[PDB]
Amino acid sequence: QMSFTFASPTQVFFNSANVRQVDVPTQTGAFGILAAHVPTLQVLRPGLVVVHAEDGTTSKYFVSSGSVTVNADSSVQLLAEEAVTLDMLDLGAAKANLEKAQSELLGAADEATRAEIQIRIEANEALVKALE
Amino acid sequence: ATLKDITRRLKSIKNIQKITKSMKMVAAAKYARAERELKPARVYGVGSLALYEKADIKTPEDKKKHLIIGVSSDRGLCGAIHSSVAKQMKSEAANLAAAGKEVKIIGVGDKIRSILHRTHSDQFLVTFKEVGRRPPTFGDASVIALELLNSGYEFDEGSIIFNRFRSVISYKTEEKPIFSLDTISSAESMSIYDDIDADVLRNYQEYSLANIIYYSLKESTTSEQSARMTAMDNASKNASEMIDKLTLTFNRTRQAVITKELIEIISGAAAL
Amino acid sequence: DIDTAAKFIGAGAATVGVAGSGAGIGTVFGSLIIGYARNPSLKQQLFSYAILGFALSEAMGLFCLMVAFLILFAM
Amino acid sequence: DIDTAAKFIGAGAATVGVAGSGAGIGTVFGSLIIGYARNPSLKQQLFSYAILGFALSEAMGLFCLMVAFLILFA
Amino acid sequence: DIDTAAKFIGAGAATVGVAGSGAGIGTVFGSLIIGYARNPSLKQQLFSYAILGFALSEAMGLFCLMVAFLILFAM
Amino acid sequence: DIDTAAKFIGAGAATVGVAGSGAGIGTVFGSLIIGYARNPSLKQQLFSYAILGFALSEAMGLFCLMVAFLILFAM
Amino acid sequence: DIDTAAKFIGAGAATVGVAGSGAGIGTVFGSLIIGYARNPSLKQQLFSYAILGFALSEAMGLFCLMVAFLILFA
Amino acid sequence: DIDTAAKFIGAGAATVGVAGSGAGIGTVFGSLIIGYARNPSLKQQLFSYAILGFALSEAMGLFCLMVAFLILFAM
Amino acid sequence: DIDTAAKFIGAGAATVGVAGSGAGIGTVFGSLIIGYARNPSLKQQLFSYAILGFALSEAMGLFCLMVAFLILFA
Amino acid sequence: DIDTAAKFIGAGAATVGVAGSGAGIGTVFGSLIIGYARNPSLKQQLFSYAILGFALSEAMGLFCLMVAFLILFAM
Amino acid sequence: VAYWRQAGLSYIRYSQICAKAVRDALKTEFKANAMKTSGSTIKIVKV
Repeated sequence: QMSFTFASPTQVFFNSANVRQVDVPTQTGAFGILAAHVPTLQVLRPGLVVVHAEDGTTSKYFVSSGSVTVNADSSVQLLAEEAVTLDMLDLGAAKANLEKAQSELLGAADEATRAEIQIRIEANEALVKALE
Repeated sequence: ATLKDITRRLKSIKNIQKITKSMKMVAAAKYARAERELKPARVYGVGSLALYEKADIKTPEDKKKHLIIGVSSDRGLCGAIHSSVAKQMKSEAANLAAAGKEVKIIGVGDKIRSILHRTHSDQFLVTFKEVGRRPPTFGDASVIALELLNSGYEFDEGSIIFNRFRSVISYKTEEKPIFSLDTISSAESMSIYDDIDADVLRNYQEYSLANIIYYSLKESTTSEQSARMTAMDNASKNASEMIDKLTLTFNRTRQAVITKELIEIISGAAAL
Repeated sequence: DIDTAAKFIGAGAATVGVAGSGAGIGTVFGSLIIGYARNPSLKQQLFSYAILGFALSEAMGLFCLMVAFLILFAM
Repeated sequence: DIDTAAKFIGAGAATVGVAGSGAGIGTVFGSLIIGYARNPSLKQQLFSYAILGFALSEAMGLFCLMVAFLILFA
Repeated sequence: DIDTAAKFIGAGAATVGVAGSGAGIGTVFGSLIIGYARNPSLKQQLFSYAILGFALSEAMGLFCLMVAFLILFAM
Repeated sequence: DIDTAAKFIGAGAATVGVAGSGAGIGTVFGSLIIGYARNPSLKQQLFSYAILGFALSEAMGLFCLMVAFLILFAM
Repeated sequence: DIDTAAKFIGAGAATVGVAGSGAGIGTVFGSLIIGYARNPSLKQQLFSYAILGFALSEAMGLFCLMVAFLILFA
Repeated sequence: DIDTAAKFIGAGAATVGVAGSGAGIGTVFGSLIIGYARNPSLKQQLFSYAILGFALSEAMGLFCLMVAFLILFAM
Repeated sequence: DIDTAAKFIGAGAATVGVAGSGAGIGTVFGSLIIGYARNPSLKQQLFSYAILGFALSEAMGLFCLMVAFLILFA
Repeated sequence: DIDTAAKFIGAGAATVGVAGSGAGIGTVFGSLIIGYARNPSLKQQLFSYAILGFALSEAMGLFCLMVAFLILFAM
Repeated sequence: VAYWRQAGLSYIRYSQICAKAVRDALKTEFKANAMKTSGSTIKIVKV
């Protein structure tokens, strides 16, 4: 079966525990990992991962970015730079920051600066959809 | 001996004892923080290294360019840890240079640069300072990884050399590999991994470099703080016993002075 | 009886058009299998899309069958 | 006459062009399923693209039926 | 009679419509193979969807075959 | 008539070539959906490629329709 | 008698149904190749499913062929 | 003349082969879209391959078209 | 002869079963290319399965062609 | 004449099969494009497999053309 | 390849930016103790 490890630099959510199904958002596309998934090495994009416990229970966590590894022997490591429980966020703050970020979006100084700001919009949009 | 010289010595050693006691106290608090901070960082680092453990990657021998990273601080009142990591760095650099491989150094901390300045300073790319002033955090790992990748050196294989923390008194100088993408994509052992482009691997390696750097920083900070704690404790106990001896010497000298002064006074009174 | 033979041949050639619905339904359910293997938690939405693809190619299957029976029976 | 017989044959042949449209509809909706499963946050745009592809691959077989009915009653 | 000849003609033409079940079953089981390759833990539900899709293409296979048999004998 | 009757049969047989164009259009737009789902950041160029793909499937699967009308109307 | 002509035309017409078997077999074994390359560790279940798809496609393929011969042998 | 009738029927049943070219060109452009979506940095080479596949499938369809026109015009 | 005519058109009708096997061969070689581009280390087993698919779909194409040749000379 | 009519109809029916080759080349070249966009360094081997598949679909396309010409011209 | 790879960025900058954009959306009580241990105090010295 699965051996899942969900970790941020300052926190550990699952320390080689066991779960039934983990739906991760990845850069190429979100997918669900089960007891014998095929080995993959995806990186993360700002989204929310849902973890199905051994019972029918489920939990949600917003991951800013990171990396997901699905080892051959069904060992899964999901590392996130900032993974926060879904109740630790404000919809108002997310909306305000998204609106502001788009308010200087058209002021694209250089392509690198435009990419930086536009990643800010992408993260804010994914977070808002997570809360709207 | 001389009363004023012994008095100054006793005062100075008392100052040394109490200042090293203060340093021991602050180091104990700092280590208490650092152990709790390291507790999940171990899980994070192990989870990062899981891929390079499960996949038996090796070294494409024809590749030459190599990196060596040493993780320490800029403070040096704890002693042996900087010497140990530096010794491991010299051993690896010498061996790999003898293997005809261009070896480069990035030293995290002022002490690595100081103890390798006289000999290997020409090979350094970048050194970082102001580590250990504040507890390490993932932003430091991010900035170190950025200054590595942005630098004009595309290494083929690297090694991070740090002190793994074992107990309050035990630290071991360990070294962990760091793989370039050219090694990862040109290994037939990892081919089983699905849905990995040539661009997913760039992101994964650029992130696992920061992951291993952060893990090393956490382990090194914890081991350094414990080492400073035990070194200051030993110094305090040595200063305490030395004060204990000096107090006996001071008492003997004071009694001798009293006896000599009374003898001289009674002799002078007998003269007249 | 030349019309009697033409009816038979035309209906036989008309019923071929169900092949397109066969291939299409195979494709939609194969893609449902794949997409449910990838993202299982969207089972419900994937199934609601598979039903739509099913029915909306069975539409053309029924167009071909209706033309076939039209030739066979209703002039 | 024989002419009505050949009209029957022509209608029964021309009505099979709808098979390609059926297969194309199947392909469009199957790839819509796959694309939605890969990126669930693009639902609306993916459905719009699917409906556009449906409209086109539908019209192609619909004109096959149009020619079949034209031959049948003209 | 020429109608008896057209019975065979129409039957041979109507049996052409099994090629659609062809493409359909091929795609369904190929996509089951791929889906089970990626996520083997879902094998039961993947196989259930595969049986559903196979049955749904075989339904039109039997539509074409029953039309052929109807043109042959039961008319 | 006989020759005009065979012209009608020929037009009916010629129109079957539209099936390939229908299948091609389905493939093109399905691939657009998949590619866009992988990369939404290329919507413009992906659609501009599918326009060319549809145009060249359509303008080449419509030659069969054109020659069907050539047989039917003006020999 | 024209019944021989009917039998010959019907036999020639029925056997195109093997085109579906050809396409289905091509697709099944192509997906088997892709699935085996994506995950070699299950090449006994990938192969079981491949031969099962074989059976389920050749069933209708040989149904088309046997109907063709029955038309020739009615 | 039954020969004219057969020329018409043969051209009609011959021009249908462009269906394969239609499906193939659709497949080529769809896979162009998917491949370019996966990595847009070698669009040049992908487009060149797409052009070559287009030309091949178009010419294979033109063989059916020319057989049709050769039966229609010549004999 | 009417029967020689029927034999000719019946063989022509039997010939169209080759298209499905051609499409299947195209699909199997395309998926072989895909699998090789995914897992080049295997290669040999991918080619074994691909030659199996090619030979085995050619089997059905040749079944159609044998039916055509039986229509022509029997 | 009936022979010169049957030969025309049979050739028209026979030249269809190269639609399969057209679809085969379309699939082969599309897969070439995708597989080269995934791992481009295997370009030469991918092209070798592509030309293998193309020639091996042209094999049966040309077989259909040769049976058509054998019926139409010589026999 | 994503739009930040053309622009000349690395996945480290992507991760930093996404992490900060998550930072700014915390409940203001949680931002207090998420600010601590989220800085970059390393100073670089060149050659």
